[PDB]
Formats: sequence, structure tokens, C-alpha cells
Amino acid sequence: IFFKKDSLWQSEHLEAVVDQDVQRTCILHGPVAAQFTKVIDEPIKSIMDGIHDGHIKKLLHQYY
Amino acid sequence: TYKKPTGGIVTVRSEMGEPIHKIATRGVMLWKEFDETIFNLPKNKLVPTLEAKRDYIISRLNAD
Repeated sequence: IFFKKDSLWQSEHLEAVVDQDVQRTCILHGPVAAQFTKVIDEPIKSIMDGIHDGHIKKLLHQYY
Repeated sequence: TYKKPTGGIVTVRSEMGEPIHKIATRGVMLWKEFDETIFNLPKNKLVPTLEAKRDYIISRLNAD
């Protein structure tokens, strides 16, 4: 319990970790979805529009 | 991800014994290690094991 409880916030507040050391912290992340997390500090709108505008472009080509 | 770090991500049990995909940091590697060795032991064996490993546990906790 002492080891495992409340183990998620640390990765968002490295100020409140010993040495501010990320390597101490749990970061939740998917093995397969980790192929496409590369570009840091991309705006959410740029990502989400990127996926949607991709779908539109391919659909247009195939059915219109 | 259930055996070793795979694309920099690993699976670790939570406190309820349910899997979690985490980036395999030093912290998460210690977590995975204590799942394999300490937290899987029966209740009668836990306290003896902790007393025995105490100074190792403590160095890892402070370092990682």
C-alpha cells in the first residue's frame, strides 16, 4: 500500500519529486500507441485535425 | 510488455493485481521487480522476506 498508493500525479509535478528526477516516476503509455508519440508540444488541435483531415483526404479519394 | 521492457514500456500489477502499461523508468523497473519477488509472496512469508531484504529495499527506494 505505501509503495503503490497515489502513484500517478508525480509525472505531472516533477518539482515535488526527489532530484526532480522523471526516472523515479510512473508515466502511463501504450506500447503500440508509442510508435506515433514523437513530436513534443504539438498543439492538440494540430494532432486531432491531422487525424480527421487524413480521414477526409483518403475518403475523398476512394468514394468521391 | 508482460515479461521485459518492449519499446520502452512495461506491464506492472496495481495494488488490486490489475495490469498497467507504464514507460519502463528506473522507478517502474523497481515496481516490476518488487511485483516478481516481494508482493507475490503469501502473507506468512511477507514480513520475514522484508526484514531479510530491508537494506536492499531501502537503497533502491532512495536511489530509484
